[PDB]
Amino acid sequence: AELKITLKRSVIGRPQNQRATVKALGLGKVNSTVTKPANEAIKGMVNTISHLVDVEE
Amino acid sequence: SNGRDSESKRLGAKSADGQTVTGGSILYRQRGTKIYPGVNVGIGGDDTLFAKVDGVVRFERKGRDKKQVSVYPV
Amino acid sequence: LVPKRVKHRREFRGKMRGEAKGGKEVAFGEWGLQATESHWITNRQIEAARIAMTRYMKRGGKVWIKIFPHKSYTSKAIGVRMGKGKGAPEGWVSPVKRGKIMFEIAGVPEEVAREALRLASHKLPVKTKIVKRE
Amino acid sequence: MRVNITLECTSCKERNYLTNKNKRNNPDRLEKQKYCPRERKVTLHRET
RNA sequence: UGAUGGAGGUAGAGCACUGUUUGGACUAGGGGCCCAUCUCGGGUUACCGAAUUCAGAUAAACUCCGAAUGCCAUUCAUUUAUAUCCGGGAGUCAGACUGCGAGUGAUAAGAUCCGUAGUCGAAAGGGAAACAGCCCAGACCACCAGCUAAGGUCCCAAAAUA
RNA sequence: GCGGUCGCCUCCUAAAAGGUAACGGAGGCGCCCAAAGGUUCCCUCAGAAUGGUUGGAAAUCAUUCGAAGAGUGUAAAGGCAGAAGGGAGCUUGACUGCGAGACCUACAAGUCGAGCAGGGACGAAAGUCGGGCUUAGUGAUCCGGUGGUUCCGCAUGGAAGGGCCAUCGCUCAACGGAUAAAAGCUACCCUGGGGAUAACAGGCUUAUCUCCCCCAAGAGUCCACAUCGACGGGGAGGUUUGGCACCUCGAUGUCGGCUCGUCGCAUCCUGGGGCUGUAGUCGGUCCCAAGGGUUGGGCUGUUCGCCCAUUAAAGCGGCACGCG
RNA sequence: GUGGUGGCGAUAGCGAGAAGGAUACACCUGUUCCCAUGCCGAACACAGAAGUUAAGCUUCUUAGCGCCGAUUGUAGUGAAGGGUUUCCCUUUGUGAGAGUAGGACGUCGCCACG
Ligand SMILES: [K+]
Ligand SMILES: [K+]
Ligand SMILES: [K+]
Ligand SMILES: [K+]
Ligand SMILES: [K+]
Ligand SMILES: [K+]
Ligand SMILES: [K+]
Ligand SMILES: [K+]
Ligand SMILES: [K+]
Ligand SMILES: [K+]
Ligand SMILES: [K+]
Ligand SMILES: [K+]
Ligand SMILES: [K+]
Ligand SMILES: [K+]
Ligand SMILES: [K+]
Ligand SMILES: [K+]
Ligand SMILES: [K+]
Ligand SMILES: [K+]
Ligand SMILES: [K+]
Ligand SMILES: [K+]
Ligand SMILES: [K+]
Ligand SMILES: [Mg+2]
Ligand SMILES: [Mg+2]
Ligand SMILES: [Mg+2]
Ligand SMILES: [Mg+2]
Ligand SMILES: [Mg+2]
Ligand SMILES: [Mg+2]
Ligand SMILES: [Mg+2]
Ligand SMILES: [Mg+2]
Ligand SMILES: [Mg+2]
Ligand SMILES: [Mg+2]
Ligand SMILES: [Mg+2]
Ligand SMILES: [Mg+2]
Ligand SMILES: [Mg+2]
Ligand SMILES: [Mg+2]
Ligand SMILES: [Mg+2]
Ligand SMILES: [Mg+2]
Ligand SMILES: [Mg+2]
Ligand SMILES: [Mg+2]
Ligand SMILES: [Mg+2]
Ligand SMILES: [Mg+2]
Ligand SMILES: [Mg+2]
Ligand SMILES: [Mg+2]
Ligand SMILES: [Mg+2]
Ligand SMILES: [Mg+2]
Ligand SMILES: [Mg+2]
Ligand SMILES: [Mg+2]
Ligand SMILES: [Zn+2]
Repeated sequence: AELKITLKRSVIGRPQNQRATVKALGLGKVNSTVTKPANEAIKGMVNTISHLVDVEE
Repeated sequence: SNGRDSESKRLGAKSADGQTVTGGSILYRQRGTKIYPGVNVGIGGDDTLFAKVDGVVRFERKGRDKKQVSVYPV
Repeated sequence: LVPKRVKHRREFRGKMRGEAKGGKEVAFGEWGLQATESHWITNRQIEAARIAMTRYMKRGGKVWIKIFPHKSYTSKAIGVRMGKGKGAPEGWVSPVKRGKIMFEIAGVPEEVAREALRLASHKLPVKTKIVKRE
Repeated sequence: MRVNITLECTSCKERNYLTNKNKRNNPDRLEKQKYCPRERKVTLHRET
């Protein structure tokens, strides 16, 4: 349905693919929060950077 | 005395399976027939596989243990 | 022990990681010496262990050397700077990874076997333990 | 001894082709039926 | 990023090929011993033994096999905002270390040479006593406000003698 | 510096696209073929067993087994037995003008190419053929030679001389090729730079080296361990021989000696002790111990070393191989 | 049923055994004919239909070999971490090779003669 994603970890010192994933999700500064649909693609992005974000319904 | 080596020849597949290519596009560079020319595909003097006509590239398996490339126009 | 022939005079040192691919069980002899660590073993070390084992056994029974030093290693003499190609071959080794049964023995009572294998282990550079046939 | 040679059209004397041959294997002048672009037909070309 | 389809022979593993290789069985055959010498036919070492077979290993330049990843592509899907091309202006061509995969080295070096990611370079701040390259984290400013990261809470020295 | 290398092809390194370095590990090329090219038709190998004159392991012949273990001009990889391998017939497509589109790529180049036209070879036809199973066998421009040419032709006609097209002359191999043309000494030297780069010392590393250990075959009359200890294995030290090139080349003075020492202990003497193959006197080995002491000469620049004569002893090392 | 002819990874093969020729296919008889053997009418080519299923070929049985091969486990590994860091370990996702359960002595078409 919905996913509220908040960036809890810095992007410094991370692979460019992970940085691009965060940017594609549209998160900015740390603690930046966004809300996205629960698509398979979106959930895949969340899984890719799971160690940097926290997700709520 | 070692220290000699030739220039790499950039062999391999030059078009993706399911990609649309113009006629005469090079699909696969190879030494010998590592992959065989299929439908609408010709093989060059140096074993290079190219598309005869515009179409979508498909890598199939020719029988038990051989691969093959065909181009199917849409 | 040295191979009769080699395809290539020089060879990569290689890498040892994980359990040995095969030979982790005793096949021929009643008892065997199993390596608990991974390490190169030189033909000199193999020979020393074999001689110690046979001498204690009084040539009573049979001994198998499961490992063989296929690999070769080179070196550079003192005072030689880096570069100018790989060094000349110096010695032979067997890359032994933990779990390998380096030696086997049969035709001897258990206590004799254990003592003989103990002497061989002290000759080898790897930590070892005794393993009985199944 | 393999050498580069020129095949000339006998009809018009035009040095149409370049090839090579082993002199020992073919002591005498080579002769081939080749297309002469000037005369636009197949003619006898002999080495020069 | 997901889905789908592909190209390829690496890690691993395997011995079907090629090398390296162990033990057993058998033996072509080679050996010295005597008889027989026209050196002819035995009889021998558990003499040495090819090839075969059984069992067991091994490989950057072995492969019957073969991933994870990465890569190419799709009028595809979700999110996002860059990509091309044309022109003006450059600087750069001494790199460093750290982690990972290799070579060289001695499986030495703060060594050397690549691949790969990060950081420094060109990055202040917190931690690691001090400590470019490690861990946390990117300073437009003001505040004698608050919450946290790494790392910590007996005193130096903020916070558990929890 | 000496040696090696310089362009091109193949493999590994190369981390399953491609690419990817080292004075990394292996080999090849500077051609060959008038068929070893094209096409049509046809054919299938290497070895093994068995049999068989010369003939023997093995020449030639036959049957059987035999999927590739052969061959593929030439290195390797890939590929090929529906052949790309082998034989025969005819032939010269080892053609001319091109060329959609691709790969590769800084450029120059390099690679592949259906298809169109002209005119052909083979085949009944389909159709195949713009060299060879594929990937090396090569060299820019300038300059010159040769052939062709409906091009130009300094008032005009010619000519001279050029252009265009085709092709030849490169170990220009230091192979993107300085010039048509070129070797050395310098301690008589000089300048501009570098700690980007060596020698001294420091740093890292510890292969080597010194020292200490493990196992214990053995020697020791018997007896592994009083003493010594093979074959092997594990560490410590940072005094050796080395490796790297991190500070210093807008200067960090190098051996030995003298003066002055100071520190470490793996202790040379003195002190304490265990074991002894310790009767005693001497010793051997090990443990604790760094408080003090630990020499005067001959030779040599010497350190070192030998020698002479002593001593309880004539320690080993660090301190920029301490100290200009 | 048999003969042509194809498609699908040999699950289609190999080995072994058994049955059949009505037609058909085969062997089979010959070399006068076109045609041929680097010798041979063995082959290829042509003419013919005496005999035989003996072989080939078709059909059938056979799991001996070859072939295919689930599940489980493990090796490896992407990602995130840890450790005493030439190596090793945890979480998470993926997941072989091998060994096996088993599968399989083929199937899907078209034509002609029966
Ligand atoms: K040991
Ligand atoms: K094998
Ligand atoms: K490999
Ligand atoms: K620009
Ligand atoms: K690195
Ligand atoms: K021919
Ligand atoms: K040059
Ligand atoms: K002089
Ligand atoms: K100094
Ligand atoms: K050390
Ligand atoms: K010690
Ligand atoms: K004793
Ligand atoms: K200096
Ligand atoms: K004593
Ligand atoms: K003292
Ligand atoms: K003196
Ligand atoms: K001193
Ligand atoms: K002075
Ligand atoms: K006949
Ligand atoms: K029959
Ligand atoms: K079957
Ligand atoms: Mg190459
Ligand atoms: Mg060619
Ligand atoms: Mg492996
Ligand atoms: Mg470095
Ligand atoms: Mg800078
Ligand atoms: Mg900082
Ligand atoms: Mg600074
Ligand atoms: Mg708080
Ligand atoms: Mg406090
Ligand atoms: Mg407490
Ligand atoms: Mg890769
Ligand atoms: Mg690659
Ligand atoms: Mg050929
Ligand atoms: Mg004039
Ligand atoms: Mg050059
Ligand atoms: Mg002088
Ligand atoms: Mg000067
Ligand atoms: Mg300077
Ligand atoms: Mg420096
Ligand atoms: Mg200094
Ligand atoms: Mg450097
Ligand atoms: Mg100064
Ligand atoms: Mg002491
Ligand atoms: Mg000094
Ligand atoms: Mg001074
Ligand atoms: Mg499997
Ligand atoms: Zn002509």
